[PDB]
Amino acid sequence: MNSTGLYTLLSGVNRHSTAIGRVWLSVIFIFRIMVLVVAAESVWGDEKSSFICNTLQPGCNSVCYDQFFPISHVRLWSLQLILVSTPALLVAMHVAHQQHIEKKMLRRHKVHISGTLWWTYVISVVFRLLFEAVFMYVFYLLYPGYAMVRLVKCDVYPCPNTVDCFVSRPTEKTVFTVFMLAASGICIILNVAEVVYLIIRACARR
Amino acid sequence: MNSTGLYTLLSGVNRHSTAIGRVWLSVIFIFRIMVLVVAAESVWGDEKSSFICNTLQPGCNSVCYDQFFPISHVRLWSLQLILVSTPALLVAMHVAHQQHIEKKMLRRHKVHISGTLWWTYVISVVFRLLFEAVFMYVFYLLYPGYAMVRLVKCDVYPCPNTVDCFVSRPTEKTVFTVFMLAASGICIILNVAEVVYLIIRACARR
Amino acid sequence: MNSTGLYTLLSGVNRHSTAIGRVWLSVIFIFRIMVLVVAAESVWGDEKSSFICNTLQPGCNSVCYDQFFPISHVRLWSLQLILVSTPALLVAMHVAHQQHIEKKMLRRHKVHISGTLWWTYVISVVFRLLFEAVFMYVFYLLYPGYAMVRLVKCDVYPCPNTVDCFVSRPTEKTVFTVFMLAASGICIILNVAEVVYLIIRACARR
Amino acid sequence: MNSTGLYTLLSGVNRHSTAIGRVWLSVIFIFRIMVLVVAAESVWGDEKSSFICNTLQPGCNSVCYDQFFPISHVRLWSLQLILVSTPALLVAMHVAHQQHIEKKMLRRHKVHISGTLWWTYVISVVFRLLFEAVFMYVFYLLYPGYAMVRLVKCDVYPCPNTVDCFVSRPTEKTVFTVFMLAASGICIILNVAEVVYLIIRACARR
Amino acid sequence: MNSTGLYTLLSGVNRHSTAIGRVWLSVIFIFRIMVLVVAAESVWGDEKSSFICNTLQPGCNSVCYDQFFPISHVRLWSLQLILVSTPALLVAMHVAHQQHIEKKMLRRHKVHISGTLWWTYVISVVFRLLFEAVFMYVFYLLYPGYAMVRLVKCDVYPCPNTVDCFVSRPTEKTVFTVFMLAASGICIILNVAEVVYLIIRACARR
Amino acid sequence: MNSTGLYTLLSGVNRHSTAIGRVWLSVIFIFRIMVLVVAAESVWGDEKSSFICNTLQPGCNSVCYDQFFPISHVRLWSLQLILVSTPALLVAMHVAHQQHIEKKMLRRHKVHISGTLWWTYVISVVFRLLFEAVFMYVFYLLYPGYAMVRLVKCDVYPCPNTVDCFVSRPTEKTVFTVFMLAASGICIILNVAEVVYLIIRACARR
Repeated sequence: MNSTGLYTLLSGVNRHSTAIGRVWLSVIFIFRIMVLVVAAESVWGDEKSSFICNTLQPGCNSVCYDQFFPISHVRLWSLQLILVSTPALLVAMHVAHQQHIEKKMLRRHKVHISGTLWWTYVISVVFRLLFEAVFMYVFYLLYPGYAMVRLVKCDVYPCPNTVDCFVSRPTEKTVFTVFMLAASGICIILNVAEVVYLIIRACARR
Repeated sequence: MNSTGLYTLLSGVNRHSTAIGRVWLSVIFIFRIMVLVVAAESVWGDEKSSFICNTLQPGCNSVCYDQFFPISHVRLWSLQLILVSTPALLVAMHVAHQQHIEKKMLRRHKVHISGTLWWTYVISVVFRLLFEAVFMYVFYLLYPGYAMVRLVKCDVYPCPNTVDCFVSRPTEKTVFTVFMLAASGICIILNVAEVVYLIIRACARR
Repeated sequence: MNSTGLYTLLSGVNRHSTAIGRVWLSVIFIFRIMVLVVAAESVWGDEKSSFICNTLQPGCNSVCYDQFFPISHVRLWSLQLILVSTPALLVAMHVAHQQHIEKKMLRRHKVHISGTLWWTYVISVVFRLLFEAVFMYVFYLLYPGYAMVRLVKCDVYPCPNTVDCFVSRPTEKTVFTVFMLAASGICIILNVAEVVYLIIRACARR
Repeated sequence: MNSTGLYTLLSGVNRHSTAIGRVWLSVIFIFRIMVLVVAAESVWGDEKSSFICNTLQPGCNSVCYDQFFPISHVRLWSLQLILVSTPALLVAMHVAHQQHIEKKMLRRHKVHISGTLWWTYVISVVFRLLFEAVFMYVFYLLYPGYAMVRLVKCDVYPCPNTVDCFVSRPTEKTVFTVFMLAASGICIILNVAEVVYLIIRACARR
Repeated sequence: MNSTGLYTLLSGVNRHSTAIGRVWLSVIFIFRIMVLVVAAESVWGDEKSSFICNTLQPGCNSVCYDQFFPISHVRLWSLQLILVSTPALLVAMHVAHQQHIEKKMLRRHKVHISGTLWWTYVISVVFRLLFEAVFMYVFYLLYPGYAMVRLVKCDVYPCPNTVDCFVSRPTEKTVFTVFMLAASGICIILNVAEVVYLIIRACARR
Repeated sequence: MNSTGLYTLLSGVNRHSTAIGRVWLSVIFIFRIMVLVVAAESVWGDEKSSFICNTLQPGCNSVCYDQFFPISHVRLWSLQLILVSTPALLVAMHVAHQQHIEKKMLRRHKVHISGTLWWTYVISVVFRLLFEAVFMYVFYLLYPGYAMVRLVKCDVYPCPNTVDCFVSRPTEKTVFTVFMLAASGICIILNVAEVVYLIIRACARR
């Protein structure tokens, strides 16, 4: 259960929770992690030798794959996963530091400590939402369509003439792309909802 | 025993149990997981280079394998495994949240809490059954026969003429397919039985 | 020791033991697991590229390997291992459920509970013996001789003429086959002995 | 959580902390570790066969890749990671030794012990900053530009004539290089800030 | 420390110890395990493609490697490791069963229990020594010389004419072979010494 | 932290410590382990296919690589690591045995026990230093220069004419070689210092 515990900690939302981050956001995060693991291992796999171009010239396949796929889908997904996880790690380290300060004191102010923890948690949720939105926009920029292309025409050096060539598995890649963007959209919606509900609860407290 | 504990948690059915989910459904789930692991590692394996087509044209093998196998059997099985596991993760996170709320209160209403937990568990079981049925229908749509084909004729671009070519290991794939669909059918039957018995127990309580 | 603990649980025989399942059957089970792991990793390994047939025709090697080896030895051994393990998982889940019912009651009947546990354990042992015997018969059907063949003649499509070709490592495969069937026979004998001794003990109790 | 615990120990900063090393430096360190793992596994990968040079001469590809890439980016990153981690391991071992001496005594001086621990921690932070700066300078020396080159001309023996050839994935390598150098710069800034704040706190104590 | 604990359990010698099995035999066993792991992973590695024979005939390399190397060195070493470990697993399971019987009784005879445990331990040590001696004799039979051959002449079917061909790394294989046989001889000597000292201690008790 | 705990146990120096083995030697040992892991995985890697020789004759590459590299650098480093670790395992097993004897007695002499433990620890440190020095001399014998060669001339059978060929990555191999020998020299110096300081402390006690 160490993997599940770590994944929960990546959306732990510490003490100040809205029953949205702990239940729904955590499960969506774990689901996205599992889908990304499956896709990266099996579907994309190597994604370099699986790209075949109808050429005898050495190096034309590499440059042709580079031109159309500057960064892989799985690479962006893993990078987004790491950057989304980082605010949660910041909050966990901050709460551990605060607990250590409390135990050092043991060996008004508590209200201020709780307020600071709440503020840092809210800021981290906002930053997570911003990272998700930015990566969604980056995916839109680099890969407009949700479907993976099947045929591409290449004329870049050192390819002598224009050559047509093929992506490995467009259908599975399209399915996993739809899954990943659906999970990202659900995460964005849940993050916005959690921010709004946190603000409402804070206003109700005052 | 961490793997067994996680697999049990993927069918933990929390406190409200009918002696069907904990004993039978859990073991069938673990058995399906083991069979899928063995099949994905060894039987399908790469399932890309193992596909050989009698062609010299580069890229014809890839498109021919794509046309007849849009999504692999193991890919669908893993996706179904994840989607079936997700309601159980939702229930586990919900019960953890409820326990944390209880401990926060510690640091009528309990009857309502138990009722909500029972309702969420029943809804999750129904959703799991729905996912299993949907994936069974998807397997029927994509792969009508239980047996794996041996020979396929291909004429798609860029293959110059029609070419006949072969799947890697039809017999082992057929055996593992039969195992997986049998496990899925048993899971569907057990889910329906658990739903019915839960409804009967609830009626008996009232 | 987690692996050893899991393997013991796969022959845990819970509370009602005859000093045959816990000591001897568990060790034979673990020994068979280790031998299967070594064979699957190293000896059979890929067992697909290691099959070389004296042909230039693409796809003849695959169909020739399929005709003579419909299902691999290691595949059958792993499948038998899983199916033999499943009754033990059923018994472990059942005893966990019974313990949870006992603790729920805590938060004549006990004699009935012990009797039901004994009966389920006996039935599981019988089912394990049946699975072992069935897999032994399946091995006899598919692979009559204990020794692995060295040369096979192939004429199936698309091989143009009859071609002779070779298995990778007949001697190591034969040695590991003898080891595996010896372990299976010992397991069958021990299962029969445990059933008989359980019946004798039950009669002595009455 | 063992991996997270180890990574935290690699920036544990023991008892004398400034709320910069525990919260921010630890998370930046873990983020750099994750980015390096992803890059080394997927982006660079083998980085030897992915280098293709337009030659038929055997051995020209190896020497050409050697001339332009004496040491890989991931190799330097891993070496820097190890050397940066080593002062933290020294401090952890020293504090464990001091605790063992304390427990041996159990089975003024304590003030001196705390002072020595503080001094060793400060020296270790300074050494970590020095290692980071040295590796940044080494990266500047070996790879001036942040962007990865795409085309290189090679004339070294045994290549018969000058040949142009290509790096595998310049864009992903450039992105991960920018990420790694940004993380290193943030680590350098945070180390300098922690040193300054430690000196200020020490002066305030006196 | 789980691996070290398991390896110690593979020579645990339970309660009746002679300060030879626990200290010396355990360490020699672990050393042999580490050497075997290193050799199997790196030195022998695949040991199939590393065998190159000066032939164009397909299948001649496989049969030639089979004729001179019926079973690999690492295969025999792993098999010997498993068979040597099995008596220790029997003793561990027996002592666990005896402890469970003791706790069931809790929920003269003890002297008899200790005597039976001592006898089973002595018999297991004798069986371990017998297995070691048998495997040493098997290595002598299959591979007379300690040094690995470098050149072999092959004329078996389907090789058209006699062909000379080469083992991958004779020097490293020879070094690791010397290490493994030295460890096995030390284990044999220590097992004989432990048997003799156990008999002497038993006689001294009487 | 299990890996760190095991590595510390490989230099645990048990109870009689000089604040050199626990703090400095342990960290240098772990650093050497990490550097060896990185080098073996990435830098040397396969180190067999990475060796390319300008020949068409099959088997000339293997014999040429064998002649100049009888045993790999990483192979010697791993063997040295194991042999250096073994005295520490002996001491750990001995102290565990002594603790078990103490607890069996529980269920003058203690001074003698402490003296024997001190003596065994000193002898183990001396043996570790001897192993390090012997492996340093072996590296000097087999590989005189610290730098890895780039070009080698080969004329051994079956190579028809003299052929020049190339090592994979001389610069990275040279860097990692310098790192490993520097770590080994530091270990030797620290072992000598620990022996001297232990003798001085023992003389001071008397």
